[PDB]
Amino acid sequence: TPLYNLPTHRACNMFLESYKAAWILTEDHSFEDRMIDDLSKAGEQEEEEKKPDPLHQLVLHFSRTALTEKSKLDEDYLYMAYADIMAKSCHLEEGVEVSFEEKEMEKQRLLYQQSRLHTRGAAEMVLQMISACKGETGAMVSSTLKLGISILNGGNAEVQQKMLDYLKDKKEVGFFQSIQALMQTCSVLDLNAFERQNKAEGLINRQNGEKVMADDEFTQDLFRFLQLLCEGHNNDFQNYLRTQTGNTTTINIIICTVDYLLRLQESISDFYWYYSGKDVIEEQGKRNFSKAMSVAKQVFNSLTEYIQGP
Amino acid sequence: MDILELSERLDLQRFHSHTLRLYRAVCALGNNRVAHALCSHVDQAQLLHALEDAHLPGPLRAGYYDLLISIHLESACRSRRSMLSEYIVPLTPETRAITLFPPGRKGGNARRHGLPGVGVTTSLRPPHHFSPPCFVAALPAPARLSPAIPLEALRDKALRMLGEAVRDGGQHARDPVGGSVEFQFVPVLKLVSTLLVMGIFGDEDVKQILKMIEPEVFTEEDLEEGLLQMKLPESVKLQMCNLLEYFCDQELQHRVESLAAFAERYVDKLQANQRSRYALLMRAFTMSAAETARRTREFRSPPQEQINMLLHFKDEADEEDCPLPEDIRQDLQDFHQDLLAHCGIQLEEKKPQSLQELVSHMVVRWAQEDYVQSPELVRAMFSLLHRQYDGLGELLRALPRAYTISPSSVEDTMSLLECLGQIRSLLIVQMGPQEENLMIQSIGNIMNNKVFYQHPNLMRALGMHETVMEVMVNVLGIRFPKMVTSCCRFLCYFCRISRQNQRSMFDHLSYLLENSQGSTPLDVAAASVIDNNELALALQEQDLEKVVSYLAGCGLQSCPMLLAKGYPDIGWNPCGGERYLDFLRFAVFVNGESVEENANVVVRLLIRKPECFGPALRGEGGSGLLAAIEEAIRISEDPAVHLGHAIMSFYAALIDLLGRCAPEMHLIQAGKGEALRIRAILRSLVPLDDLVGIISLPLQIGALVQPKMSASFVPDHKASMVLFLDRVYGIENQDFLL
Amino acid sequence: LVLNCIDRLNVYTTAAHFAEYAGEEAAESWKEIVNLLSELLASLIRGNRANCALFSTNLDWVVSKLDRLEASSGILEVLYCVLIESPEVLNIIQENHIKSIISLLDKHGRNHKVLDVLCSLCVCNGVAVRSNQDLITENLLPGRE
Amino acid sequence: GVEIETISPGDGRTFPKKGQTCVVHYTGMLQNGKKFDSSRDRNKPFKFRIGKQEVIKGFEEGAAQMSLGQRAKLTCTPDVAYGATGHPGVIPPNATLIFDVELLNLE
Repeated sequence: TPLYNLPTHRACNMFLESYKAAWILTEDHSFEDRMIDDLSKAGEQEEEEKKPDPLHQLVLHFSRTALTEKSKLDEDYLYMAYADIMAKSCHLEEGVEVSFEEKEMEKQRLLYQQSRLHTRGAAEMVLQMISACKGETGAMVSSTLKLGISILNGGNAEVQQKMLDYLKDKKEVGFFQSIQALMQTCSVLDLNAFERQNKAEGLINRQNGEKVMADDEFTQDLFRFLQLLCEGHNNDFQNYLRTQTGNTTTINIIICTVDYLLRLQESISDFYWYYSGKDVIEEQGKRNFSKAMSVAKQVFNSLTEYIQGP
Repeated sequence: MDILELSERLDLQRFHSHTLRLYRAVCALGNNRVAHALCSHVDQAQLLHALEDAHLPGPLRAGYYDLLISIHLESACRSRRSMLSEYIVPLTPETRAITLFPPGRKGGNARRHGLPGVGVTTSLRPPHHFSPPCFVAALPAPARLSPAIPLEALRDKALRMLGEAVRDGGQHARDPVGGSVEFQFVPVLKLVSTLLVMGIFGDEDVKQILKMIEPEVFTEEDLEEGLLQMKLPESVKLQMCNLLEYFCDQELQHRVESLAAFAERYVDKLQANQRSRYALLMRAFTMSAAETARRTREFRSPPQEQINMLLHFKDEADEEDCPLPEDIRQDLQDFHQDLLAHCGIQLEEKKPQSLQELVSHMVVRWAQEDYVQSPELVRAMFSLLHRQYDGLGELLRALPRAYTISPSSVEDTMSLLECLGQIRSLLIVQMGPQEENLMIQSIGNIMNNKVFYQHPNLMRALGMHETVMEVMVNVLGIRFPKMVTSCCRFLCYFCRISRQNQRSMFDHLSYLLENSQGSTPLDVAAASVIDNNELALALQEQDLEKVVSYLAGCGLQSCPMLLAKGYPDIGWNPCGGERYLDFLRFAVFVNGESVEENANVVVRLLIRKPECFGPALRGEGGSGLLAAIEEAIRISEDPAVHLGHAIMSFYAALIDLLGRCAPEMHLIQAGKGEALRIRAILRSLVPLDDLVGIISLPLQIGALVQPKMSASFVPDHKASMVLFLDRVYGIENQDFLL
Repeated sequence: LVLNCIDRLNVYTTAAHFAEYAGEEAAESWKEIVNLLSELLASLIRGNRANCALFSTNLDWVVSKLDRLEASSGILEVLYCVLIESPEVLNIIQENHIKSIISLLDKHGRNHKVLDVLCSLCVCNGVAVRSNQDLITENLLPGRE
Repeated sequence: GVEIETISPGDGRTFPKKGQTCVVHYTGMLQNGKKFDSSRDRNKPFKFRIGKQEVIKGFEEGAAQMSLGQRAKLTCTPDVAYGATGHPGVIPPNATLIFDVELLNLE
């Protein structure tokens, strides 16, 4: 009887941990859209030249924080939470019924939701944060790539135009340098860690499948952002990703994408070679194969978007 | 002259303001000795008079208020602010009597949350320990305390002045105190907030402050308008934001304490119910097939696994799978609904009636009215708004720092908390001898506490190891050698308390190995991986490569530290080699077995750098194992630490490591060509004749003259030889005779 | 180069005592050139952390050149900029520097920038330097003059 | 040494004895006219014991020869008080002290 006959404080602590893990974690919280709706109302019970609604002030504050020159980007929890709120105000609400009316109404609703905050400088904010990250992975850029994806979801022409105009006006190299560094830090299918994980699982590791790739979500987000940068056959932005006339140096993100694709292909071939001898692939091998094939599909889609719209 | 004459004399006013600034800066950051000394210059009476002086210039008024704060309350308020981030609620009877204070409180109708910051709290916070100032006492520093001022009179005075300022600000007087609204409100609001964080204000005083801030909402059920309804500048709005942040923190702490109080009762009820269920299972239930499914699936799992599934009653309404009676589930669901109502997520032109609504409306109104320019006010306003909108996430983030203890350990945990606060206070002081001694004594007192080894989870929640590691980073990045030894001893003892502590400390292995007699960071790194199969398997290749490179560097070049003392000069240092080889013995040999990957990689790195094997086993011109051992023996009996013993110790450690990296027997007998490749490499590295000769060395044994163990041959060296022989060579029939 | 020019110009103590070696026409411009050199020295490192860190090696020279009665107005600004931008030279400051600063305050009158310099001396970029604090307390407070 | 004088007469027959708590109200000043410490501004009396000095020697010797309210002006010279080590931010090293003390002890 290990449950009772124990000190009450130890049981209380265990119950607190289990209760926090099982009950308090509610899903909705019904606050992401309401905050953005409330912050978008200006001149309530009062009143152009004056700075509009608090949302634009918050975006300007974060843009100022990103614009300050420094050698490293500090981890700002407030920026993380607010960027997640803005991202979920559009993506979480608008990520059989194939009627023209319903589909077009959904498109207009998504367009309005994205225009609620991309007219307040969020497109500049995302670019500034990505450039200030200096090509260092972490939770600072994970919440920025997701926000940029949410704003650019569906291939917004206005957002793409604003981002390209900002990039061509600043003419500051370092955004594409950070993008290239982040792409170079992306992981692939590792066979050396697979055997270690298999041994560890056969008796904790504090997780499951956290050593093979562990960042496939980040890789998918980065490549989805790169693809959405030129989703609507944006010829100008497709040309910018290859050669930057205004900048003093060119990075050619397309070649970086193909290099990462070649690396992933080599990793997949090595995995197949390792699994050739066995007749039936076990569950853990299939999970890694699927999680690598998803990233391969994302890279292939990003490569297609560089060509379509000839 | 009169100090009020400085209103028209602007040349002396600047000098006096900067003199007060110098007074504050000299005694800043917990310099209680200078704080005591400054009481002879700026006495208590002068500060009290300047507090109530309505004709003082604004800069002088602000300077005097800040001087009083920085002299009498700064260090204690800093300590209390540091302690406020962690909740340690004991299971005292008043904690049991503590309720949620929900909308449905004692007197209420499920609508009123009460007033924040007023009530009963039980989280443990150490006292302030002030000391009276006196300049006539005899001269004797054991942590001089801050000068003492009457806190009750100061609190009453501050409340009276804040009320008077609030009343006078509604009349729109053309001569505000200090010459401006900011110079009238900010200096007193800072003092009020500081005393609020200090926990000096009582329940009635808290109610008075709440009424003064907003009487429409904070009252008990064109007429004395509150602070939030006036037109204030940004400097006053920042202080208002701090004041409201204090109340929000108080509400969160109350929520955590109430959750723990409910947890106590629920744990008691669940224990009683499970005891009754087991009694029924034992006495009754003798007619079924032993009920193995209803017994081994519930009463055989660990208590952590016995409580997670027991909480699957609701949230699905179709998957109970637990022996929980319906009434208990209803009670827990009622508490959950009450908690959700408290967090402002209730309900599945009116004036606000709760703190969250008032703060959100005020922040939105402030941002809508004017374009705020100061970044600090913008950040504070938006952080407060985010906290108010999302309270469940705030509770989720604050929960991991919450701990529950029995009332029988309060006295010991108070001393532990005081020592930790002393460490934190010392963390912001330039490194010095007195500071080093104080911090070492506090670390030792933390060590000797019985709480330290009884609640490792509480120690990890407080981040004690992180604080001690920050101290080591500060001292290392030599000076103060004793401090790093004390720090490494503390970390080594902390690692062995529990597996979770070792896992947490393993995350800093790269830093520990990079910065590599008493304890060493290398000792901490070794203790963070010792006897941990999962941690050993997770060890990175670069971590071993760094140690291999350090071993090669130490073997190739001798350390001049030993050359400084009386010792012969040689081109190879054995002590560093032995110390570096000690760590590698724990990353390849765990629980008597051997990890294949780590052993293979360390063997590869060792063979790719032959210099790590010493001057004997390197290559051409090498003397050999027997010759090296005999040369060390010959050195042992002539002047030429005591050199000569370390010469054999290094080789013994290297051979022990090489033997421990040998593949397992069943690996060899079941194919695994890489195992035989590694075995062949080890075979060709050193011959059998060398081992047989090494075991054959003779030993040396008025009274009998026994040679010193630290300056002569020791059979512990032969132990490595025997282990190596067993683990690669073995004996079947040939060597079994000689 | 600016340091060498200041050293050569400041060899002579006054504008008339062995300062007419170039002639009576250059006597009146010596003070102007010294002040301009001090201002340029202040401007070259004002706000630049790397320049202040590299210039911190001349702390003793800066402190010694604080009692010239014509170069103080610029040397004080140089010292303040060095202390503010690079808060690592604080640890290498002995008691003689603080005594010289207090002597400058006593001899040049009640200036409100000497107090700012002392405040910069007292506290580093987030760590309290108790040595400077105690030295200033012992050398300034007890004598109420 | 001690050069105790008289400001207001007391009783003359209730001198403090060994092992007693002496309660005094004192105002200290240097030999310059500059006051450095006082007890009346703190609105509390000062209590100290004989044989458990915890005070400068001159103050104890001056308070020894008092009688229930005899205001006195004690002159504590160097090598009788804080002395050459002085006090940081407080009396300089070589300076004598003048105390305006009043023994209002109520036993």
